[PDB]
Amino acid sequence: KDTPFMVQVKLPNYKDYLLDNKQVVLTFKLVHHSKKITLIGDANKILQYKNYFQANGARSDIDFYLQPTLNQKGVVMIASNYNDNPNSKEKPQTFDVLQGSQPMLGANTKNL
Amino acid sequence: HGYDVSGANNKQVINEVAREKAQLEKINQYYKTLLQDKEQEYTTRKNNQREILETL
Amino acid sequence: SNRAGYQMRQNVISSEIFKNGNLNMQAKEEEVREKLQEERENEY
Repeated sequence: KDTPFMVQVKLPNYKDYLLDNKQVVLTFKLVHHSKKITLIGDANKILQYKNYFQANGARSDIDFYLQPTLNQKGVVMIASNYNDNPNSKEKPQTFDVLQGSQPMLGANTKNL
Repeated sequence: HGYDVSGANNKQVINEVAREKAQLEKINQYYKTLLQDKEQEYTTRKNNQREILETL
Repeated sequence: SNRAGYQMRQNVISSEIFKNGNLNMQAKEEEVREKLQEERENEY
């Protein structure tokens, strides 16, 4: 809840189940621990995803940012976590690092 | 954990209709036939068709 | 090569006045644009 991220999760368009038990805990950890998430896609789809997240596991200060589109097969979400804790809470060198991926948009390239 | 969902959707529908309005303006801007300022041989014929046609 | 170019370049079908030939096309273009705006701002 203090480590910053702006991780982007795609969301496909199944029949009536709207997530995956393959991918449910990984995409709920970010919405539980995030602070500002945004939703890009179809109008009623991002509406019911805001409803589903707020009714299932979110909290009352996320400030869901919705920007709807038209030609978007699927719906993509971006979960961000500003720190906003008053102790020290500084960013480590904006991660100019070849080992790690920078924690704004991961661009995960891995099998090994 | 609490349903609590109403009223925050008309703003979103306003956003959808604003993107719809932008798409309609783009579609309307895709034209080759309507008003576009041309040479005098085109434009005098144009103004004459407007005038004779308002009389018609 | 310039002699063959001279025999080919001045054909009876080419290298002449197409200015009237496309001027009539331009005139009928202006006239169908005229009738197009007629049928347009009859109701615009």
